[PDB]
Amino acid sequence: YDIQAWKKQCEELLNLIFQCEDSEPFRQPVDLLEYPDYRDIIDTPMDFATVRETLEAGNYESPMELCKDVRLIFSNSKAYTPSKRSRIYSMSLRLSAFFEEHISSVLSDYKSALRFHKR
Ligand SMILES: COc1ccc(NC(=O)N2CCN(C(=O)c3ccco3)CC2)cc1
Repeated sequence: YDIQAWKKQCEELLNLIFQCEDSEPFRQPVDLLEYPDYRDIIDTPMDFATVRETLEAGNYESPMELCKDVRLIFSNSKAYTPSKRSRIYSMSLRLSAFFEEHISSVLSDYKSALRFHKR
């Protein structure tokens, strides 16, 4: 029932994501010279280094907020892809499955801790 435990759990999961080869394109911002139409399609850029910095700054209140930003990484890749068969999109999809498999217990434990706190 540790209301703060999500934060280190999210740090460790980001560490796992950074070790995954599938995270390569999503570790830093899209260079808008190699992909100059990017901001015509994507309103809100997001990458894993921005997620990790936000977490480390103390600017997430909850793991739900971190989860929203990580899902934005994936939705941006789906919106920008020219094909459902693209190399970066297909990595986006496997990384998403990995992230959702690992974040489910972090969210569940947080929300249970906050329910216990307010019991
Ligand atoms: C400095 O080194 C960097 C920094 C960032 C990157 N990332 C990068 O260019 N991206 C291309 C667009 N994108 C897609 O989701 C996507 C779907 C289909 C095609 O692209 C996100 C990833 C690469 C090298």
